[PDB]
Amino acid sequence: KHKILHRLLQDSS
Amino acid sequence: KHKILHRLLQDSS
Amino acid sequence: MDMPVERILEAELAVEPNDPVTNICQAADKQLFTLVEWAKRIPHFSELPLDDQVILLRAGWNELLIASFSHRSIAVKDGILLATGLHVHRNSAHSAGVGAIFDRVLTELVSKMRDMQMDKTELGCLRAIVLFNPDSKGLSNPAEVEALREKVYASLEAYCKHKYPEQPGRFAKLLLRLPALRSIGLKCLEHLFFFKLIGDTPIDTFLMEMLE
Amino acid sequence: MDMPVERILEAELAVEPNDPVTNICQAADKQLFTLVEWAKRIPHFSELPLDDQVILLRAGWNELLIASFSHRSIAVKDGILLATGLHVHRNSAHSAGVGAIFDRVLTELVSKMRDMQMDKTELGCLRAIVLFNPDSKGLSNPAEVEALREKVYASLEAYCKHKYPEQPGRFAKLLLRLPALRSIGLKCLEHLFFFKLIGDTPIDTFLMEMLE
Ligand SMILES: O=C(O)Cc1ccc(-c2cc(C(F)(F)F)cc(C(F)(F)F)c2)cc1
Ligand SMILES: O=C(O)Cc1ccc(-c2cc(C(F)(F)F)cc(C(F)(F)F)c2)cc1
Repeated sequence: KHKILHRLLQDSS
Repeated sequence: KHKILHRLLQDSS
Repeated sequence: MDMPVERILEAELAVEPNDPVTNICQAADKQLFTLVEWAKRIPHFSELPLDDQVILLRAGWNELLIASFSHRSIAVKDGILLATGLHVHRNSAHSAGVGAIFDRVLTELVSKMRDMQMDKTELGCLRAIVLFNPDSKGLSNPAEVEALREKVYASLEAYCKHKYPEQPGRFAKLLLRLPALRSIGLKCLEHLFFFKLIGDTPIDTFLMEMLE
Repeated sequence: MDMPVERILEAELAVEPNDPVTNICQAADKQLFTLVEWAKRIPHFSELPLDDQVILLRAGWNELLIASFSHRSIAVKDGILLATGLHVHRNSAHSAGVGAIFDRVLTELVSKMRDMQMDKTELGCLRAIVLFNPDSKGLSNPAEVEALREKVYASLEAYCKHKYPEQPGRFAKLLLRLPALRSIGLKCLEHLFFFKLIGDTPIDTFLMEMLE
């Protein structure tokens, strides 16, 4: 799983 | 020197 | 308009500013974060399935960062400006052993961008196009990404015909830097894999993740 | 016309027709000869200094051969037709261990060529463009090669607007296969260097020379 790429992409803002 | 490439490129025909 | 160039340009303006290869890598990793913010400001990108968003940026990130720092360097002579604010000169690049790829960036991208005065609306559009890569392996719906890619280059063609009517092949010209961008991307990636493999160089975590 | 599409098309028509990787390599080497004949039939190519002719074909040969055999395969399902007359299927390619690059050729080039029905005038023009690569390192006069590249894509744009008026982005579409062509070229070259390095495979002399 691409942890960081995924966490940046979910976040509104 | 690129022997073959050079010999193909000179020849008329 | 299903794809106004206006919004692509705001996306660009929105995300806007000692071993040279350590510096380049710090910059790269920093800019990976700025890239995700940029892509979200591109019309329709955020509407795609989370999976495809991930595939596109995993596919595009290298070419997109190279496009940014090349267009950022147009004013600069024989060198690139990093997002860090720090300029790297070709002398520094040859002396770290990355002169070949460096020279390729200068001659194939920076110089060409300077010579034609590629505006930030055009950079945006080319980067937008690179993002909507329907060739990206694994996409849920390639047709949709094709169709978005189509909207972008249609918009750009009209932007060019309108803004630079004097230059009827400006559109083609712009599209014929994507091949050079593709080459230089892969050579850069080959380099970054080596910095990792060798551990000569610190690789910050997000760049690290893009290389796994 | 300084660059009539008519003559580019005759160039194409003029040069026109058990380990699969041995077969591919035999074909490649055979076609290298056909390529030099093709390039000579391209308007103005033969007028360039012998040095630049050499630089261009050394630069282009890989992409140009891939363009040929991709457009030759449009009719074929899940496979490529070699100049030898022999078809290679994706099953044969995976089983020699070149399925990844093979699949990339099918999906990124053949399929796209089939889907849009890229005619031989267009193949010719794209190949002509790839030939006139002003990015080629060492050229006596890049401006001239730029200017020839410019004549080709101008001619093609008009050929498309005239021949396929229904498809106003056909021109762009065509130009946006050159990046995929650039990628697949370099991956093919990485493979061919390995067949050589390893000596697993016979490498006939002209292909040999293109890899030195
Ligand atoms: O400031 C930025 O936009 C980010 C950013 C900045 C720099 C590079 C870069 C990477 C490489 C690499 F990976 F091969 F070593 C080489 C080069 C270059 F060729 F020297 F120009 C530049 C990638 C991204
Ligand atoms: O018949 C021709 O036009 C010449 C010609 C024919 C075939 C290939 C070719 C080369 C490679 C290589 F080098 F990676 F192994 C791979 C493939 C492919 F991916 F399997 F399709 C095809 C190059 C040139």
